Amino acid sequence: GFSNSNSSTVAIDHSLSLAGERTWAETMGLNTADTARLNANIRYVNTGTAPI
Amino acid sequence: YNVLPTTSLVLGKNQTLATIKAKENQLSQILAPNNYYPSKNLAPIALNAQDD
Repeated sequence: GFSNSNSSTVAIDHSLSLAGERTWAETMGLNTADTARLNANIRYVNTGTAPI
Repeated sequence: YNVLPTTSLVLGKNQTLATIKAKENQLSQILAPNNYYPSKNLAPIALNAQDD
């Protein structure tokens, strides 16, 4: 048997898409030369004999 | 005359935030006895600075 054949398919598509996104982000910047700041709590004591 | 108090902001028991000398915005020319600077009808003054 000797069968020939020939087809032609014509198509079309429509589409929707609803994309909802919630993004959480956190960042911690630092400078190695200026990491900390200081503060002293100090008093002055006179154990002498004359005031200054 | 020319009143410049030296005051201190303190947290907690004795955690001192800052020690500030009164600047030229905070100068009181006259403080007569039994008086206020500023007067009681007026609003008190604002201290918000650290620089000279």
